[PDB]
Amino acid sequence: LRNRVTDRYFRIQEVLKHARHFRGRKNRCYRLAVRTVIRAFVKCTKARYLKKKNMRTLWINRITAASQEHGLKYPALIGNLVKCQVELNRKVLADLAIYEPKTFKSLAALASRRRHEGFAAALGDGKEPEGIFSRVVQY
Amino acid sequence: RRPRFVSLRAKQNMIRRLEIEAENHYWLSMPYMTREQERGHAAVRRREAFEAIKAAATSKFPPHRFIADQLDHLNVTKKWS
Amino acid sequence: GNRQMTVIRKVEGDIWALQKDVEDFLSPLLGKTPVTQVNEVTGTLRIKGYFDQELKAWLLEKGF
Amino acid sequence: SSFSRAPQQWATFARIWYLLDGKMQPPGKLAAMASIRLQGLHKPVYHALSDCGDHVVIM
Amino acid sequence: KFTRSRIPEKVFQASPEDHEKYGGDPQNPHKLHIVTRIKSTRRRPYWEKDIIKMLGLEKAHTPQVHKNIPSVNAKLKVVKHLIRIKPLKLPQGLPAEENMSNTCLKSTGELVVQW
Amino acid sequence: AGGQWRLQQGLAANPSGYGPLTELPDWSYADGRPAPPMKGQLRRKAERETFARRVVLLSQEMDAGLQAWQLRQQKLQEEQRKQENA
Amino acid sequence: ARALDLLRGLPRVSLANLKPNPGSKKPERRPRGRRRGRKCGRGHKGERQRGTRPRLGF
RNA sequence: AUCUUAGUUCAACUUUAAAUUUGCCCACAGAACCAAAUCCCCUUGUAAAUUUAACUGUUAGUCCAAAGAGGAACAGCUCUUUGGACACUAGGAAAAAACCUUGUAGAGAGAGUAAAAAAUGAUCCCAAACAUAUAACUGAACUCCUCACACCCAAUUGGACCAAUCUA
RNA sequence: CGCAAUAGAUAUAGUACCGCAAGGGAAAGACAAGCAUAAUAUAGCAAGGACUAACCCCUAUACCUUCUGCAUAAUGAAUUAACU
Ligand SMILES: [Mg+2]
Ligand SMILES: [Mg+2]
Ligand SMILES: [Mg+2]
Ligand SMILES: [Mg+2]
Ligand SMILES: [Mg+2]
Ligand SMILES: [Mg+2]
Ligand SMILES: [Mg+2]
Ligand SMILES: [Mg+2]
Ligand SMILES: [Mg+2]
Repeated sequence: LRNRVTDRYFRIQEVLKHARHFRGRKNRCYRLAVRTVIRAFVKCTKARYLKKKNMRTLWINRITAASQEHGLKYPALIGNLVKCQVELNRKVLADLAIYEPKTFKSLAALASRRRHEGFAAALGDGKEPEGIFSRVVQY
Repeated sequence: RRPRFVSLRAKQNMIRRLEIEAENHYWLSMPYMTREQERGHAAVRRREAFEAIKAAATSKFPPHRFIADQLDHLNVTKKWS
Repeated sequence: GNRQMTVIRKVEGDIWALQKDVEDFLSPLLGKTPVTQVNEVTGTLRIKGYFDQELKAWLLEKGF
Repeated sequence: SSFSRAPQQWATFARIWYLLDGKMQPPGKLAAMASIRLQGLHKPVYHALSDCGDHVVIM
Repeated sequence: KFTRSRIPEKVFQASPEDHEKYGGDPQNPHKLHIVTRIKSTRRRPYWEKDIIKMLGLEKAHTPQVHKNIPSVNAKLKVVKHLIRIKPLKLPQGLPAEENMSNTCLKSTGELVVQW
Repeated sequence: AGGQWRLQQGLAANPSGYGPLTELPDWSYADGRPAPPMKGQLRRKAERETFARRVVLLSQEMDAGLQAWQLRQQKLQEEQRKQENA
Repeated sequence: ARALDLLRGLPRVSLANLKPNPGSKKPERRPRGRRRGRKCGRGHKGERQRGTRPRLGF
């Protein structure tokens, strides 16, 4: 024997250290620890996309709940806050709904106002003066 | 099973694309020049660009070598005293 | 089989001066500055293209 | 609102008993409302792992 | 078989009804096309992948400018279903050697100076 | 999400497109002096600059082509008059 | 000269400092890893891989 | 082509290094007497192509659209041709290699979109429901945003690093 | 710039043992897996996102090799250490 790996121990522990918290024989037997650790890291990588998707769907749910508390669906709130040129995103809308109820009450009132302005305008004949909140501000 | 039941959303998506491409049809039935007018107006730029490509392709060669780089490798034993 | 080159080999002293001189001397002939390599360690100047006779004459004129 | 810690925490996550009549109502609509309320999907503070569900009483 | 498509010229003939439907004019046409890609080159024949690679339209929407001359239209008539063409509008004229670094392209297709 | 409405009002479909949100300086110093601009703004200025230079270059080439055609029409339609004498 | 002046302010030359001229000692290739060796370059099954293909010119 | 179809050699395709200048797209013109399109080039959009030196590897694949020949114009049938996809990423149609959407790659607890919902025989039915509150919203690794970038194919090929041991 | 007790000779030995026989032919000496301390609690390639919180929620069709891709279609692996 001319050359023999003298440090296989550390190469094993580099992979077992990530498996101490697993369950079964696959937290101390390398042949199984490797496969499950690799699956673990692949899921760890692939899960960030789902993290973003899930937080966004949670925010949409919370905003739907808050907006329904004020007699106003979620399509209306977002599709008529932007028509008032307020670029509040959904994370901060959810935070406002939970932690600042009256500010969210005002935002819902603003959305309902703009919705009514839109309905009144479209109901009319022609280009009668625009609604007091429906006036765009240009850059 | 094999047949499908084309929805309304799909119809609306297809009509959106159809309208975009009809606008494309319109913006292509009026060219600024004609076949004969355009001929040659870009020749100078094309020739110069291809000459740039040629001069790039015909410049490959090994990089220089300096004595300083070779002697710098003696620094791998620099000591305090 | 297609890369032609010439080498001026036993160059001693500042090889960069010789590089500038050779570039000046050859640039009119080729219709462009000739690509070159300088190996300041071995002391050689390598030049793309075949210019052996021209360079021999030129190094004769300057008295080498 | 300046409530202490524990009282605030209790106030926010508390359970609320919602009555819901059903006379001449279709089962599906009552089911939709009951599903939303039982799950906790009417609370801006909702989450799946927080057990914010409420009580529903359909008579 | 499946083959390249030669579009009859009859389609590329603006009518008196089309002209007032888009902001155009038969006389005094428009210099430059602003073109964007709104569809994938994948799942389409190679003689469209190459055209798109040639017009600089490799990336997605990312608008790009081209001349309005038939030598380029012949290329855009092959990829007309993977692109949106709009006419560039210059209501302030070509910029000078000053105002090159302070331009902006609005969504309506107008190039303007200093936002 | 009102991209349809935003494009119907001459705005960018994407609020993170061009607007006060994306290109105004996100911060200044406390005293008031401005901050070294952000990388994204530099890159967008460079790309818009290249777009403008390409626009002017193509337009110039097309106009010069029209003028060249005019010159050729002159020197082929009129130089035939030089054969209408003697 | 010029280089001989450089050597004066560098450390002493010894067998701890030498080096090969760059570009001379091309690195070696061994079939280990996911690139060099999974089939080690010999291809799919077939007499090419086993090292039993006919004589040169057959 | 092969006592050959479980394989080999040549070609085609792939890779590296090197030389040079045209390569691709392409209107008008042009290609026979007995329908789709194809060939060929001026320009134009492009930046690639040919040549040389040196090696390995793959080779008679599946599905879908189309035109044919064989079996009905069927038997999910053998074969030829044009194209696409797969054997590479991701999202949809329920699960889903082959349909639709989408590619060049990292971090974000930001944003805009793409495709995408049905109408009126044999163990155990199979999401639950809903006729009428204004059409928009939801929806990706596509795109934008702040920062960073060599950091998502098999066979093969090129390159940058390197664990441990011996010797100077 | 030879090995150092699975290497180096097969070797502590051509002994023990196998074969009627020719013949074959060993082993070894100086906190790895497995368990206990401490059995388990709806749910499911046994993980990931996480979370105040271990489970509960959402996502998620094992690995190698061979066939055009293979839900495991088939072949191989109880597991550790050494040698390959
Ligand atoms: Mg999204
Ligand atoms: Mg070797
Ligand atoms: Mg031609
Ligand atoms: Mg991208
Ligand atoms: Mg021994
Ligand atoms: Mg032995
Ligand atoms: Mg142990
Ligand atoms: Mg099974
Ligand atoms: Mg078995």
